[PDB]
Amino acid sequence: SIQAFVFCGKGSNLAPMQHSTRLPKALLPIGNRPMIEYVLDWCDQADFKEISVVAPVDEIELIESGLTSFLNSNHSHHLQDPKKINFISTGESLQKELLPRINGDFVILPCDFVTDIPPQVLVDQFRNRDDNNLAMTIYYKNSLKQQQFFTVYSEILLDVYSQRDVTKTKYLQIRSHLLWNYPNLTVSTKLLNSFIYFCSFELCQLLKLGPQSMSRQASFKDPFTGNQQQQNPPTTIFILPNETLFIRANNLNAYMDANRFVLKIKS
Amino acid sequence: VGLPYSELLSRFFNILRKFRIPPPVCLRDGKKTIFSNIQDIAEKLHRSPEHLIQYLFAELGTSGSVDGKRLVIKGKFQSKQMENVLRRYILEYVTCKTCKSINTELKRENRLFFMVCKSCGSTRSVSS
Amino acid sequence: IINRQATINIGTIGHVAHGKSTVVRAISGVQTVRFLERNITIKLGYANAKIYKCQESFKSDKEISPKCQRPGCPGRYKLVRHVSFVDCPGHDILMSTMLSGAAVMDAALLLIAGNESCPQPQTSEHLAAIEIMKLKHVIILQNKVDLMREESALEHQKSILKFIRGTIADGAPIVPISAQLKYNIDAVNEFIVKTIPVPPRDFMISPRLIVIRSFDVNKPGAEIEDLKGGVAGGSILNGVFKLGDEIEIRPGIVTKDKGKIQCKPIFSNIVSLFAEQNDLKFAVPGGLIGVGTKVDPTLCRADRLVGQVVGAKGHLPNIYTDIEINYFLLRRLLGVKKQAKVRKLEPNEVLMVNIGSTATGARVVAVKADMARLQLTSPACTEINEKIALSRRIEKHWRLIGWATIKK
Repeated sequence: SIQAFVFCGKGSNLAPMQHSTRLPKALLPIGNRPMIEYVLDWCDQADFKEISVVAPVDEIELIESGLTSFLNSNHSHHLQDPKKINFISTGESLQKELLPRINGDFVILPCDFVTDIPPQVLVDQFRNRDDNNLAMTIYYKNSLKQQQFFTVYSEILLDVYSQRDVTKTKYLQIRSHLLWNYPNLTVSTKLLNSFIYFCSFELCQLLKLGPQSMSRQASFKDPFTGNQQQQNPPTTIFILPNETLFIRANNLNAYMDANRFVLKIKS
Repeated sequence: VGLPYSELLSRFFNILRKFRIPPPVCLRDGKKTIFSNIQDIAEKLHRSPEHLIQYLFAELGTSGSVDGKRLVIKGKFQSKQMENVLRRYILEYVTCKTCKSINTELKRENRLFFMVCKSCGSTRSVSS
Repeated sequence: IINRQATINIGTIGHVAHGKSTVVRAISGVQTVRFLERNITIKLGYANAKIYKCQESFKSDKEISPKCQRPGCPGRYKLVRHVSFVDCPGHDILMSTMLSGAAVMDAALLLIAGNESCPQPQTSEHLAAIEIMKLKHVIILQNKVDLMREESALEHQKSILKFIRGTIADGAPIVPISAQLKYNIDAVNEFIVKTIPVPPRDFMISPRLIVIRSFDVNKPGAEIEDLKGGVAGGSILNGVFKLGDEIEIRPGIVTKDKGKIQCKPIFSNIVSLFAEQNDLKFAVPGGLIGVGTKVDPTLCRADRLVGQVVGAKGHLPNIYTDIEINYFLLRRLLGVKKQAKVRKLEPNEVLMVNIGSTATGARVVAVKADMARLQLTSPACTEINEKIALSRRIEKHWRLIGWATIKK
């Protein structure tokens, strides 16, 4: 019924540290501490027994060694390496592969995480409201250009538009069928997704029938809109993702945000 | 051997070979892309309207119908990315090669489209 | 009109990012398959070409289409010969395929373009290899002279002449050629006809084949009652292959999904041969003829049958695991327009190894001065002899270290 997922990979976007075969992205000393310590702490706080960790074709034992040595958890961890991933798809292809192991609801948490917010209250929220998908947003630095688009609705807290500004069309693009329903919408410019994901049981069947998932963000949560015509049959509450805002400093790392985390730490 | 080569080289050397863009009058009242000015575009560039629609479809996943002059295309598409698309279609689906000319007419020549220039009369590939 | 098949093999080699496949296509006609389940497996080039000369001198005679209506001749061309082209990549990494081509080849084609530096190592290496593997018939071609001025080309030619002086091969014709213009092919054909003497074709020793591309030739949604065998598109080295032979696929596939590597080779029987347009009983070697063997369509997909070899019941291709390589190292690393000295090998590291016709990843087991043993994840094999090109991880993409010899 209850299970947690840990996603692991290898760096490609960052400039420097990762080129060596011996040292991966999973075991990095930012400030005399491993990067995955925080995740472990979070998991401990949450209290869960069955946790399955996914890993690519590269590094098969190093991660295990890291898990073993130094480190508190005292839980049973299981690590697997499927040989189908080619980096060019990250975790969607893993998800598609592993399905009979899933019993109930599952929590998705990647390796790249810095956390300070209360842990259990997200889970509790997910449990209470009874929805398919949940994601979180945190503001960019205020202390001394186009980034990415988000929309918020509040009276229940729901997500409407989450498409990024990579291959951005010069004018604003929405839909009026998604606008006439929910007449009030607030445009967010500063907020950024911090890779926090919660998912339910009614998603396992759709993956085998129709594969459409991309980058775990582009089309993982984006197929939800039941507007205009509707042709695809739903599996048996309307298919809608949720979004909640937070004040405290907890952020992601992907682009040019690695030296700032150190600064944040040392004060 | 280095005697019959110079002649060959010589032979090789011997054998060697826009204001038409209309202003798009479109307001950004979205949900469905409405192009009312497209008839003018079709006229000026000497084109059938359907081909442009097909091109648009190919470019981005859309579904609609032809109406006499005006288009009802599903999607909240703008007047700058659509403009970009239009520009693109006017650099690889209108321009020639042998001779750069103004007047290019459309002819349905059997299922795949092949257009002809009015100035000279040459068959050009219209698919990419 | 009934047409004969290929007897003489012509091979085209050069340098990476210059264009060889395109040239081959221009020469022959039909587009090649290489570069999900069909077409792609490993970098190669195959297409059918016709030798039909019309004599009723100069250069212009040959045409692409069987019906001739271009220069000004109403009648049909006289029967001369037929050719099938095998194209091999001119990469420092992809040398195994080139080597394989070499043993087959009766006619060679070299390409130098007027855009890069005059002294070239890879070309020299290729030449050396050619010299080694009992070959004399070499033809030099010029790739691109379209953007060149007037004297630069001449200078380049002079440089080339200066370079080719202290070599075994001397009897070589030089032709300036184009790929995109669809002209200057007739002259090439004429050259091919006149300069090279008829190679005394023979079938003995030990028939050998090299499958580069794998195909599942069927309609999308084929019925149970009517099913065609798995066509293995492979270039035949030597020995005439006919209908009625027991074939084995040598390297062996990983079937357990702990992992064992030691396994028996997979056996298959020939059903039908595909060449030119019409079906033929016999197959004269020197071309990538599609051999339809009793193999399942599920096996012939993408990144599993990369350069797997085909031989008759009992031969010498043979299966291999870690592989036995005797390497010769260069002084300094070549390829950069920063230079570093060649270091000794380190145990347990992922490196790419190219032997025979394969391009697969491998892991290092033992460290020695001249010899090396490597473990393979995806199927690999070796033909008669053929050299080895090693590629190692230094910065992001793979880089060359030097050439090698197989001791088996």
